[PDB]
Amino acid sequence: ASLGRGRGAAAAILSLGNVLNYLDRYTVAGVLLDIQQHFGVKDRGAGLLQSVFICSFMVAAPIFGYLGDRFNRKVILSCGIFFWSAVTFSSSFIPQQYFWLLVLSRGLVGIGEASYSTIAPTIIGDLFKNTRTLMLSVFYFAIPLGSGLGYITGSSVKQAAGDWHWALRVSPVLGMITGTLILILVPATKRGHADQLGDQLKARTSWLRDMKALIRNRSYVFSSLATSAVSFATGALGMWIPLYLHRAQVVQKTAETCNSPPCGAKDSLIFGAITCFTGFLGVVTGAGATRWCRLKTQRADPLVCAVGMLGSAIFICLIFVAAKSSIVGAYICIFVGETLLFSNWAITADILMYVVIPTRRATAVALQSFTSHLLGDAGSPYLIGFISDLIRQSTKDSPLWEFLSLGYALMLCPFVVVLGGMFFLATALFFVSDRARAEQQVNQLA
Ligand SMILES: CCCCCCCCCCCCC/C=C/[C@@H](O)[C@@H](N)COP(=O)(O)O
Repeated sequence: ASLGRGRGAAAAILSLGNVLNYLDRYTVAGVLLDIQQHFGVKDRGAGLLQSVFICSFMVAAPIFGYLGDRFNRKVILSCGIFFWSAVTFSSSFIPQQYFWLLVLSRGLVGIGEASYSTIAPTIIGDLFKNTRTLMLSVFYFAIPLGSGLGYITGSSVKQAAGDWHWALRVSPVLGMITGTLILILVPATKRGHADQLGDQLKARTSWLRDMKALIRNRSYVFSSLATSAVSFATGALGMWIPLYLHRAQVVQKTAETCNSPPCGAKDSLIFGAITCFTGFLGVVTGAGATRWCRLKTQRADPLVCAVGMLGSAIFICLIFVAAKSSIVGAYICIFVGETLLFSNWAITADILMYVVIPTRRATAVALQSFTSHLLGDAGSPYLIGFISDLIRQSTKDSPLWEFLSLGYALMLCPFVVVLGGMFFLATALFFVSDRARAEQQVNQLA
């Protein structure tokens, strides 16, 4: 029959788990300045944490997908929850003379994180058409809320407690509880995946050969490159914006220097507020623009993406010169650029599913993702830190020069955003032809 409360309890528990996952992910970028001051490292060391975390997630995701494909799922999910909760809790006890060890800790988290985002969504697909679409929408909309909460709790715990260590100790406790219910309240153990009807295999393919066709898809390649550029920009900005804002506030002499008060606390909370509102706002505006423009021409999605990218690049270029005088203009530019940047999220997946044939579709959702991390946020924070260090090395160490060097280094992101917009325009050039070829192939194969 139909399980009464299980299909709702599982969805709610997994949504809470995803929120906690992203909160754990961003709680270390929330308080980066305190880590920098305590461990005595420069910008390169600051970016190394996020770079290592993203690299570990990159490596770990396909292996955990493979493991969850055939082995048990709920035990793997609970083990991952417990593992990164324990690692995060233990990472707060490291002294100030073993900074490298802390970096290693992030890598371990980067493993456990990959055990969730690759396995948690598919369980939803087991349990639910319209209901499945609504659940999946809620599950994916849990992301910006999680990032915002990560920022707010990090900053607020740093302010109230007076020590950044606590910011890494209250997050995983909720994990220790959460996984427990995932082990006792998730209905069933493993269902579905019974596509091998008749015998033990019906359609195994060969992975590589179909991949050989994927390079021949110009629209798919260009869209993947544009997604990689977007990931680069988002990772760099999300890692480095709060520190930039704090330095801009300290050079202008609004508040005192760090460690006399609880340093920068309102900026991170405010930034969490904008990102929390902006995830939803950007998704809504992108969907509405696509819906309106679909009835006027067949190239609505990539042209809309390109226009949004150009606008986001313009506003991201504007904020850097606007932040010198006042901060309200900087926040307004953050808002506008945030919406214009995240307007493309759903449209990217829509065009991906709309171009490539269903049979290879799953493979694309893997490969692109890997590329979306390979040229994106794998080394973007490290690159920004390295450029900032190189600029500051040939100049005297002053707060104003620190802020100016960070701004000049961050100026790289709008160039990449413009490149992504150009790539989306290239996608729009060939989208119709690729769609026609895919339609002909899928119709004539039957
Ligand atoms: C201007 C300030 C910007 C600061 C924003 C940082 C806040 C982070 C919120 C978003 C959290 C990560 C979003 C994930 C993006 C990638 O996974 C997708 N674009 C790639 O997957 P695919 O495209 O294939 O679906």
